Amino acid sequence: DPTVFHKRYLKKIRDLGEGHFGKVSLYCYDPTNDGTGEMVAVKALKGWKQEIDILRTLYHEHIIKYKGCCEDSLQLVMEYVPLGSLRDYLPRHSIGLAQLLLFAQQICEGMAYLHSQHYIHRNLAARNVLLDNDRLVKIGDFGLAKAVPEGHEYYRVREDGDSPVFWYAPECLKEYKFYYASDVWSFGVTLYELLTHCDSSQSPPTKFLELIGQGQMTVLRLTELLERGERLPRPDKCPCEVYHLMKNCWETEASFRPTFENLIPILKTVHEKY
Ligand SMILES: Cc1ccccc1-n1cc(-c2ccn(C)n2)c2[nH]nc(N)c2c1=O
Repeated sequence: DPTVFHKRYLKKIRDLGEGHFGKVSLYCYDPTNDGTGEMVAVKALKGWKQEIDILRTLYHEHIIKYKGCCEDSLQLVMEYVPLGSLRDYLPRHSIGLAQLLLFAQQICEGMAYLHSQHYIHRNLAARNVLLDNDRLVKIGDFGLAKAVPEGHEYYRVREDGDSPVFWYAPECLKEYKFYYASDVWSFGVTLYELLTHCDSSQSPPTKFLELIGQGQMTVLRLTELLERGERLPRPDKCPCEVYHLMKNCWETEASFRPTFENLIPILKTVHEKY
């Protein structure tokens, strides 16, 4: 059985990031001592194992590949995505706009599948969308991902620690209810990030805080500003056609947002424009 990795052949290289509930690091796995073995990403895990059992059930060219784990409180071993998050990639190479859209499209394709499998990612951001060799997109960090019980469209989570609250839809901040349609929202927020090339002095949190005037009175107020109808600016050089698409993902009422199913053909249509 290949999905069992032996702690005795994982020599580490460097840390990679902080994931949700786990630190992540690059490892070289050589169980045959042939002198090269294989390259993998390992997430040191702290119901805290849920990332594992979800990712294990998913097979898709835009979701990060589950390779197996590691035991002695345990450790997720994933396919290695060489180029890291777009959050770091974008602000450091200039990219075409058509290219920015083709990435958006790909995240929809993965997300559509995720949802078709009855999961919510709960964490979709430029941070957590990784690039491989051919510039193919892979959705990562399933730290917050959740099973949606069959029969229902949402799922209630009372947060313990940090939440990407600036990527979340009202229903989530307001009521702690996450629908499939909440991932669509976040996808909208991501799409903005893409088109701001993740410039940090353009990021969602810096923008939303300007709109107000920090503190723990923020989430109440941010709910109130999203609820009054205010949104992120139209990124510079971002076309109307696109900014509308985002705005649609940002419908206040979840039942009004488009689905990932629908987003796919619409994005192919628009990527084709340029
Ligand atoms: C998505 C995420 C969230 C949180 C923490 C780590 C990652 N993360 C980061 C990378 C990475 C960082 C730098 N580089 C060059 N690559 C990576 N590569 N391959 C993977 N599976 C993965 C990965 O999960």
